[PDB]
Amino acid sequence: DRFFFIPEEVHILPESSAIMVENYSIIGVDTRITLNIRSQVGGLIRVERKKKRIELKIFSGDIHFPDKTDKI
Amino acid sequence: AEYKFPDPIPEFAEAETKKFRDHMAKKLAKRDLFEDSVDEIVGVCTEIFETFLRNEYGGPGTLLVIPFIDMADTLNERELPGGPQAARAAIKWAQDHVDKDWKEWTGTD
Repeated sequence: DRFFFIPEEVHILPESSAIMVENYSIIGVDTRITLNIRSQVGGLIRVERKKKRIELKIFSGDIHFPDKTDKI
Repeated sequence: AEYKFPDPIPEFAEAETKKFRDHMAKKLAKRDLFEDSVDEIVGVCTEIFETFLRNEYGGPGTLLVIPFIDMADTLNERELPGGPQAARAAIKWAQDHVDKDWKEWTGTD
């Protein structure tokens, strides 16, 4: 009686594409990803490159930092 | 070819830092977690934040999170309280004012 849905803008790109956004960087709304694709939602950027394809994922969330006494 | 971001603006770096300095100093004075360490924590963050603006920041897409981690680690190294808290505030204000002010200053959209 309960379901969940994380919003994650997942992009699949060829290895020959050009990436305008750096890894582990924060972007906003309507931030350009490639020359013909623009990000719908902003946030953290994580990119993983495979043998033949480049996988770019856009993560939207609140960034927090660890503390000395935090037990994460 | 590879993209070339616009060069940093020292005039905007001074203008943004002074507005940055005023906003956060009033903010952390309302929290008791800092007590009498208001000025020193303010002073530490001002120089580091200004350093990023003059050197590495060049507009949209350059809001690196690395400088925000620099204040968080440095304050705990200096034993100043609210290490994570001060960096949390600084990254929050930069996400509402720095992005908008650069476009207005440069005349770009």
